[PDB]
Amino acid sequence: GPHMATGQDRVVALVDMDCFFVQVEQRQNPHLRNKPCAVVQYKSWKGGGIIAVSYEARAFGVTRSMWADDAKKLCPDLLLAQVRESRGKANLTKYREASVEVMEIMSRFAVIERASIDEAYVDLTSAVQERLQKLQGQPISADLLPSTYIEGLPQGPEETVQKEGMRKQGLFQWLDSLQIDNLTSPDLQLTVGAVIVEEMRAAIERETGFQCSAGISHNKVLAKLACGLNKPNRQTLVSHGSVPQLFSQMPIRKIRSLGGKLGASVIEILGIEYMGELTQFTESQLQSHFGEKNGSWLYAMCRGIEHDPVKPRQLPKTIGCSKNFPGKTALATREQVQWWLLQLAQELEERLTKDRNDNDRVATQLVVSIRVQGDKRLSSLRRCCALTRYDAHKMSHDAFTVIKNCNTSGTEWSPPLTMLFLCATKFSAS
DNA sequence: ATTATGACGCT
DNA sequence: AGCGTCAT
Ligand SMILES: Nc1ncnc2c1ncn2[C@H]1C[C@H](O)[C@@H](COP(=O)(O)NP(=O)(O)OP(=O)(O)O)O1
Ligand SMILES: [Mg+2]
Ligand SMILES: [Mg+2]
Repeated sequence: GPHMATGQDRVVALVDMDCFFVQVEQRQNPHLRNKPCAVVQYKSWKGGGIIAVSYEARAFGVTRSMWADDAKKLCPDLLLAQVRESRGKANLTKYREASVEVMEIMSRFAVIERASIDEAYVDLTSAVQERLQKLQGQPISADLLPSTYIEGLPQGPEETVQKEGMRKQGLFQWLDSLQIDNLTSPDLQLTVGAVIVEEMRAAIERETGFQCSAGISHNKVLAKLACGLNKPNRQTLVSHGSVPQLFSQMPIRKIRSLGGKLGASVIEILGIEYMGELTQFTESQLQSHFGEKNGSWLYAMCRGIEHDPVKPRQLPKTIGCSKNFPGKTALATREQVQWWLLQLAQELEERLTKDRNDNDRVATQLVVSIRVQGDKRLSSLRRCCALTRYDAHKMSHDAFTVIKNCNTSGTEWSPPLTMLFLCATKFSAS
């Protein structure tokens, strides 16, 4: 009892931007603000593919992966913004630069781990300790947490007919219970972490004009889950004590890393649907079905416990460019293949050169991946070679050299390629 | 014809 | 080294 770890050692948050690519386009074009809007790529086929959707547009049922022509059927007044196109492919530079704006603000507060173009984990354990020392015995006011939800509250016994009324009542219950006394209560630490995350979210909105949501908990999985509970423009605190009720009706697929085959297996092999049901199995039983690492992870995670560290990494480990060639457009000639490789290499060269100037590093390996027609896998084949010069002509020529014997017969290229992907990796200081 | 592209585990 | 999974 006295010796059972409860996974309450850290304070971790996950900050994720709300409808991020849309906000980027709305900041730039004020006519799009506060309107049902989506961002699309490649307008020629079915009006383009939607990759981001404003919350006003979601209310009509518009979603990612939907065709714009189809989205317009659900939402006639839907406004659209097109992703920039360069060299015949989508160019996501505008969103990467916007991402940098936000990541640089978050880094001021604590160590972060970039997790995607629009989210990062934050390890607030040290910052909370410092803040706790800064205010001795200072009780925490509700005004310090104007956009925070406490998951699981309010509980027990009219302002609650509306959502802000629920939020405030739950926050009051939580704050009324908190003992400022006792610098080591995990609940107190989370609360101070939440205050700091309000400050962080305020700074991002002030300095970039972008709104975001956040989750604060004791580990990355719970912080990520918490982030999505009250999006948009709100933050949610998930305490250790909230986990049994929260996990009791939480579908297994909603937990990070369980959204694929492993999660399906868990459900299928154990005959359960919710994360909390995992507690009735022993660690050995879970290890026997899903392996040593997965079994141990599951046994601790269904109890709200996870030890994956927030890595101190702001910069991407790899830099890559890819393009799909669906259906009839699959590449069928040598020349075609070489031209598209050159286009990808030119974009890559730009991004690498910038990376070298900004971050004092150079990539040393080039990985080329291709997908052949009829193959469902992301990558049909991967090959690599040395990246010794940031030269687009050398890179595209070397990439062709490494995959040219994949061609069964021809001038002609077969089987046709439905994807080309160039990735620069193995960075070293410069 | 659900795209562009990341991190990282397994062998 | 090369492939498979899970992810936004
Ligand atoms: N499958 C995909 N393919 C291409 N781009 C994608 C993508 N999923 C996301 N993006 C791009 C476009 C997105 O804007 C961005 C962030 O991904 P989220 O955080 O998953 N989604 P958002 O921020 O939009 O809304 P909110 O978080 O409020 O739910 O990455
Ligand atoms: Mg987001
Ligand atoms: Mg995200």
